[PDB]
Amino acid sequence: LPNITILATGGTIAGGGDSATKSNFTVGKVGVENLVNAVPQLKDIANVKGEQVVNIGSQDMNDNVWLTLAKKINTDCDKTDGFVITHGTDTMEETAYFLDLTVKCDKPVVMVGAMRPSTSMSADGPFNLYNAVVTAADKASANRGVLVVMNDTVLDGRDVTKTNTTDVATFKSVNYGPLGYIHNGKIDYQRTPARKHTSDTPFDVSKLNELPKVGIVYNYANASDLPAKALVDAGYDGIVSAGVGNGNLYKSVFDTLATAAKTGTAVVRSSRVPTGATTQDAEVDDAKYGFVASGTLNPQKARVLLQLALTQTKDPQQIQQIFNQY
Amino acid sequence: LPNITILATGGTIAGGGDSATKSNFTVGKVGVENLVNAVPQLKDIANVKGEQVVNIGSQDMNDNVWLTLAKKINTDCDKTDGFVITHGTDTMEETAYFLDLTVKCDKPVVMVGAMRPSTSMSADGPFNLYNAVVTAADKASANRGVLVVMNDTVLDGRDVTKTNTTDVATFKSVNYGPLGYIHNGKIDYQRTPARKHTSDTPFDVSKLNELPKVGIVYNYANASDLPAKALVDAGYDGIVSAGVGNGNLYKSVFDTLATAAKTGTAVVRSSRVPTGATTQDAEVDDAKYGFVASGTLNPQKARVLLQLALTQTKDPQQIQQIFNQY
Amino acid sequence: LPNITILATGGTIAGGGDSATKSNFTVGKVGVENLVNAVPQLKDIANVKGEQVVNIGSQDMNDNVWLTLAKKINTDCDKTDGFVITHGTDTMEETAYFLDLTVKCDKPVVMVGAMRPSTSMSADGPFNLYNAVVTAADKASANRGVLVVMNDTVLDGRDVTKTNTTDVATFKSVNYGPLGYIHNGKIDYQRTPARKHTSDTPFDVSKLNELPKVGIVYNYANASDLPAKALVDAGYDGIVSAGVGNGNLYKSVFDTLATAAKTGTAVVRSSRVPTGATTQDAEVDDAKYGFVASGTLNPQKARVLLQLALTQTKDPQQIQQIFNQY
Amino acid sequence: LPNITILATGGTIAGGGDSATKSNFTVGKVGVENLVNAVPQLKDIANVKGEQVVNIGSQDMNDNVWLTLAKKINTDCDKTDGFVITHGTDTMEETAYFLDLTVKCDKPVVMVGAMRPSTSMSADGPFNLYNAVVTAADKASANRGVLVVMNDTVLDGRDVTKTNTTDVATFKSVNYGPLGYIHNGKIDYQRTPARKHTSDTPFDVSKLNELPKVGIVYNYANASDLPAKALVDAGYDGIVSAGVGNGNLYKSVFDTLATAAKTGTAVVRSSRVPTGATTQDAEVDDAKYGFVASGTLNPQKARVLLQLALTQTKDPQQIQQIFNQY
Ligand SMILES: N[C@@H](CC(=O)O)C(=O)O
Ligand SMILES: N[C@@H](CC(=O)O)C(=O)O
Ligand SMILES: N[C@@H](CC(=O)O)C(=O)O
Ligand SMILES: N[C@@H](CC(=O)O)C(=O)O
Repeated sequence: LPNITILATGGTIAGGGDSATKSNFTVGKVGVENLVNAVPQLKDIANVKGEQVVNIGSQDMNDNVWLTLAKKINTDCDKTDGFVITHGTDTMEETAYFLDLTVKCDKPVVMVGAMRPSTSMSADGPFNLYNAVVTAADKASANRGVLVVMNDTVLDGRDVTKTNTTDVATFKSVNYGPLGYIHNGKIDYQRTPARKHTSDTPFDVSKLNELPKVGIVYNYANASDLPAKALVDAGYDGIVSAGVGNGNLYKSVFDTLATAAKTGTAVVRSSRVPTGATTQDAEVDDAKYGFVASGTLNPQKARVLLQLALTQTKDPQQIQQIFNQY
Repeated sequence: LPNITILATGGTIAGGGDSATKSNFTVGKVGVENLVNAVPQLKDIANVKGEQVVNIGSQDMNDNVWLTLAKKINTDCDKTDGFVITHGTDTMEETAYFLDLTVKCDKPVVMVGAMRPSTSMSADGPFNLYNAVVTAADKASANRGVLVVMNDTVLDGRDVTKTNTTDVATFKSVNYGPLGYIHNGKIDYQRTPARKHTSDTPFDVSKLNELPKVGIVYNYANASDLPAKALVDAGYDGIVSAGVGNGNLYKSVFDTLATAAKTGTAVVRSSRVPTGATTQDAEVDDAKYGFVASGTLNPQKARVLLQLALTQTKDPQQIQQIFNQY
Repeated sequence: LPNITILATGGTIAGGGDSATKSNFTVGKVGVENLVNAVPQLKDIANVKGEQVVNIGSQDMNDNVWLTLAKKINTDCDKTDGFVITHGTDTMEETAYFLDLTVKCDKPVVMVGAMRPSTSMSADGPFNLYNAVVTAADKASANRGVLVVMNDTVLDGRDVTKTNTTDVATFKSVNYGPLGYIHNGKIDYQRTPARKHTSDTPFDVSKLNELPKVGIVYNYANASDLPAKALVDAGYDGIVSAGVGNGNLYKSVFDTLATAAKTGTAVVRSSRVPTGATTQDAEVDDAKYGFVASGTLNPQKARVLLQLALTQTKDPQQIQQIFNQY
Repeated sequence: LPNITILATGGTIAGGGDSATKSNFTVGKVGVENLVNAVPQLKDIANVKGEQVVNIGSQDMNDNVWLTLAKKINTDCDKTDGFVITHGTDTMEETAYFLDLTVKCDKPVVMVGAMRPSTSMSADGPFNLYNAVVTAADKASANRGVLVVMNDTVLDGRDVTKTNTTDVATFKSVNYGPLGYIHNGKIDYQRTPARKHTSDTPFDVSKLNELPKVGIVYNYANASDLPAKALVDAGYDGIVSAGVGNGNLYKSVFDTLATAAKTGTAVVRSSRVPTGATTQDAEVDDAKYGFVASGTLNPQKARVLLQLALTQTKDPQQIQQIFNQY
């Protein structure tokens, strides 16, 4: 059987409350094999090895945990057959993409969480975990970049996003679709991401101990520019604008970002719209202002790419070429 | 024939570029009957009357235009049979909800825009406009609150949102669905919003010349609290948190908002997740901190309701009862 | 506590296999009590009464079980506070609509199934059943027609349909959306079906012992007319055509049905297309041929309505008025 | 400029009515040139060559047109740079997949239709055609199998399907998603179909003049077996069952097909359910009965594959291996 290493980071997947009727869910609530003893069926498809990296609610996820997982994975690659990462569902789409860009291991790396606390009836965690490990042990899962396995579906780290606040079927690659579907331990792959990932990226955080400073400003009617200004005065390396429609910005916010763009601040235009790309040929002329169009990357994902892009350049033209290849 | 008044506000619906191959679209590009002469078929279903209120790109939409439309509509109610409002698509979901809460006229009020410039081939504006006026002239459209008509569909002002950056089929009530579908001028209504609207709301901006100050902060991994702090120090009346998952906040942002909540700042928790409600029984205990759960209202909509709620109260418990009824 | 009556008819909701890894699922596998003892939390929200009407796999569902459930519910109405009906998921959409047209009880009537056998991990049956009982005990569920509760959602029997073959979140009302969402025992209703149902229908099967004969023919490229012909020669009261696109038919099938239309056979045009209405103003001129357009009803629901319409008429013009009101 | 060959077969893309208010749409209404002169911008992106293969409404599409298009494309391959095929939207999904299996040309082969007659306002034909030609002229479109371009989207012929009866954004690849999105003449490809197609299939209709006989029976509550029986007695090579749920059949239909399976009739199990795969490990045991599971292929696509599979075998075990690779 394959040697599957499980890197735990916390999340609902490893926590409940007190009863099925009601529960006091917070961030976590249990160690590692607890999340191995509960699903005794795993022992049938793999040799699982656990290790608690940290144990928080993804809502508090941050650069350090990211950098750690990245290094941890790069280091253990040769010693194991595939990795499974338990994680909260709130920022799972953010961590998955980061790892997708930094992991240099091409053996399966599957992320998995749970939308219901283990204490609830019909909790999805146990089946999600099973399937995740099944995917990880599957030879065919290799070379597809970081994956996310939820509700019998295999989703790529780039397009995946949480589309619903409570639904167990929340996760979907809203622009390009899933890569495969799972049935009784069997996976039918019919897709694989085109953009370069993992071992094929220039990014390598092996020696980094911290990442650039990137913030996200939001756009709406009568929007205030203070948040934008705040991040500027506070000296931030880059800023992702969650624009309205196709990457548009409210006057105020536009000016502030237009100026900061001069000062030498990396500005990427993304959109609050859940689906579709922020194209370069629209209302705004990024060429003149130095803005970068995020494409199909949403605000929180465009950030991930801006940080890494900044670890290697500050030229809007370069950063933009990056946003067109990863 | 019914007397349909058209209140123009600009938007792509009234603008193009230069050619079909390429165009220099900005915010607007044409007056009022231009948007009446182009679709000569209107004269067959109604007596259209135009009036340019303003002419901007919804990306710059703001409180004043809102307050104006509100007053304009309340005033003209008795003189016309229904209203049609041309508007940009970028913040259409924001203006529609505001009017839904303030218009005291129960005669049809339909909003409509266009995802393609009139200069492009297969431009959707002309058909959207037609259908909008058809809906407005339809007796059955009355008493359903403010509507939005795009791609042969009739959507309510509350649930409607832009789900795609370029698709002509972008607008969808993502939580509860459309109210009716249009076919050859005929509408099949099978739904009507349950929450109280228009004439049944306590809100009345007749005498207001400005609205409270509400800003939106965004949540992601390693989120910064500066934007939140900025809006606080700048003395804002309320703040809507675009949280992760079910209304959760990143540590930093949570503290800042938790404190400001004491100071007397109205804090509502919404989510960046495009679908689903931000419930009151989750991780965070709003009772202790004074936060209000937005429900199915997204960030930019929860703002609209916070502003109006503030024009009448600052008690979290009251504001919350409002978020459960409108 | 409410007195909720549970009428069981079988389905996966009441059956598994042998183990979590593998199971030998067929049609059923357990009585009534079992589906009450498994969820001991029910006792806290209601006074449940069981009764096994039948116990098959919905794939074998038929007119008799329908007539029975209808009669059973009508008779029991005054004795209980609400009904829950465990059912298979394959034809649940068909049964749900039938009851929606024939039940003359306006107290809560909720249908519920499960996509995963009770033997699997993360089975969805126990939570569905819970929620279905919460729904049936809720005063606000009355007068909304027959409901279907699956995956924390309350769907009407007319629009609901199975959109996926294996997904637990398979049931959706694809044209008009859900009526409400369930959350920690609480239901947020924001919709209600406009079409007349239950107590407001002319249909009453009290004295019927059998229903008319309606068959469904399918349309594709190079389609054969033999199935259509067979149902004709076999003397069928009506025929629903699962056409391509907007109710279109392949030449062959068209002639056969066009002819049988004269003979006195009730012909309804529906579509194989999952979403949208089959309209009257399209390619085909139903007026000349005597065809009836199904509207948003899919083939299997267009049948339910044709059968009941036939128990009261055979005039295309009247049958069509029926398809426009129910 | 690329030499793009346009093979026309009719459909709405080439027909209207009389006016914008009303039209008498039937099947077609115009030659080839017209669908080139209407869009004078084509001349700037390609050297278009036309040819009218046939001119019907896809509802009447059939094996002959298929065999012809296949042969026509194979023969012309070396003479041109890419093909565009104007087609009706009703059975476009069926034709698209057939070509996907039989075309041995790997240069761009794009299909395209229109949901609105050229006479209506905002007709979608002209922009679809434009984009289809852009797609066919794009070097990156090669080797992706037969494509379908609608509403600014590039869909593969295997997964594509008509999800709505009237919506211009009706075509979607419901299981695996689009391959790319078109934007201002530019295409962002991020996917490509994994299943073998065109030049990598064993199927070659070069010498065939007709295809096997496959029919589709439908499943619902109280279903009749007569249509199944009819296709049997009529001596049909194969039968696709549009089952309920995960390929399940109603008792009656089951026996009939179970028996015909022995007789030597190719029986494939598909589902009426719009999304998801019909799996082999479910209720029914295909191994014992000789049935073949369709996978994600819907009924009308399961037919296309069964016909071609039959041109090379009749062994259930082999036919099944075919459904698992194409
Ligand atoms: N608060 C939890 C939510 C979940 O995982 O379901 C988390 O983000 O880890
Ligand atoms: N920039 C335009 C976009 C559109 O209407 O299509 C607006 O928001 O008005
Ligand atoms: N074949 C079973 C499966 C299920 O219940 O989900 C039925 O339809 O009853
Ligand atoms: N009935 C026509 C309609 C269309 O083309 O869209 C066809 O399928 O060809």
